Amino acid sequence: QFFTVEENYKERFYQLPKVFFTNPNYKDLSNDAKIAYAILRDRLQLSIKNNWIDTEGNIYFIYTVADLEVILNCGNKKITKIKKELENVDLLIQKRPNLLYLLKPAITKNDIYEIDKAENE
Amino acid sequence: QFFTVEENYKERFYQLPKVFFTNPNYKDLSNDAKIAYAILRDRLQLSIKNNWIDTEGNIYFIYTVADLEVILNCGNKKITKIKKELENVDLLIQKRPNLLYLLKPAITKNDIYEIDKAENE
Amino acid sequence: QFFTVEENYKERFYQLPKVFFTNPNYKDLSNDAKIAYAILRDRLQLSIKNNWIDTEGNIYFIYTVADLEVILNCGNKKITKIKKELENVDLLIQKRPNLLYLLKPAITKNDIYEIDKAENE
Amino acid sequence: QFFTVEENYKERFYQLPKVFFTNPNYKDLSNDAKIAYAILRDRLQLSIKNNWIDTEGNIYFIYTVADLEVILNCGNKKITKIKKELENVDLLIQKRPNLLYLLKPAITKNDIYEIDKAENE
Repeated sequence: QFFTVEENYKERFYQLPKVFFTNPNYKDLSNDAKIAYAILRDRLQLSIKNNWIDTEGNIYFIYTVADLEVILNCGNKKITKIKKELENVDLLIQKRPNLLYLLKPAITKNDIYEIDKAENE
Repeated sequence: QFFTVEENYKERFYQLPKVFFTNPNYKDLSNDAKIAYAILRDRLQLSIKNNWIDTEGNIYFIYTVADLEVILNCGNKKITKIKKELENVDLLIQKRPNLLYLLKPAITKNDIYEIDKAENE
Repeated sequence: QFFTVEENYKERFYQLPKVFFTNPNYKDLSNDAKIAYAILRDRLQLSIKNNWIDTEGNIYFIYTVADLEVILNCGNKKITKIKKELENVDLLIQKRPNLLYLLKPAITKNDIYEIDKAENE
Repeated sequence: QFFTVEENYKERFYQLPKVFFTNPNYKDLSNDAKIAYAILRDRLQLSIKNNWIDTEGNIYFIYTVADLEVILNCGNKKITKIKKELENVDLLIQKRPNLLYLLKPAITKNDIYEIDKAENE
């Protein structure tokens, strides 16, 4: 009944939006981009610490081609595909030392319906 | 659809074990101790950073009477009641610069049954 | 390394907004109301199932004096104090078979600052 | 400040173990299997409802080739690769109307170290 450092690290997860698997806009995405989104999402709290917050309170990223390279553990060929994929679906904004804005996904009445079916018997 | 620092801080919660509200051992506890447990639980990740990990990997706390005083925002009269309450139910171990070990709660077939009833219509 | 039903019920928590412990508007609240908020918050998913969703997509509650009585495990004397307390701080709306609207808390630059101090060394 | 059904479905995630991206045993896994693990993990609560709990309290799955086919949205060719991949790393047990046991991942001192580096600046 002790809290262990091992059980603690075993309970750390990246968060994959379930809508990535019901919404036609998103389902299309390569798993590399879906997972990339989840990994970047986890960094939001960091950005707040790095004070990467704009004038309106929006949280952004300042990552080079190499940063994302280590962060997502993939080559610049792949990350190029990743960014382009996420932007095409309005999941990312590169408002050009680049600035990246992660965006939350959209939800539709159908997503809801589907997400229910996906979460039940 | 931007992630905001405000929405981010608005989505930060202390975790209250639901079993604190079904198990007779725990229900008895004062809300001050239940909440105190939740607050301390949130500190586990800190302790790992402070390398407050024993030889077997268990995570502990090194908090003075004043630390807990600010951490739980209450007087030493109350925290005394808090510790004694949590220890009485094996939710805390003071293995005497004090060392505190938070413990996870117990679960019984009835807790499960009750927790189901509590989570449903 | 098996997932057990016991470990699963042991990892179920009510979510206590941390801002309830930094914002002056909220700190004032009795622990009964803070916890009551957390308990009710957990019911949101139920309401969606009961189709307790208004025209604008807002999620509400249809609970009698007895429902809340069992749900929060307390007497009608206490729940009266609870509702009045939560409404006074805009955490609840009783738009009178009653309808209850839970509301999310507010966040201020100070809450953020405080919440940082509360989450760190 | 209302809780909306849309914001509620927008905040639903599958949980990707971060160790899948630090431990050599796991990193190797195809994204299809990593995500498949996350999707199946989400079903644990269902299994409890279906009373898919063995004598020792372990939670299991009773899924046909078609069930997993719809659940993971992929062909039987892919799921074959998925199961074989997860079993090879002790993340799944097919104790043959099949029975599937999801297993939690392992953690090492290095995983911890890596997971820290992955979660920080």
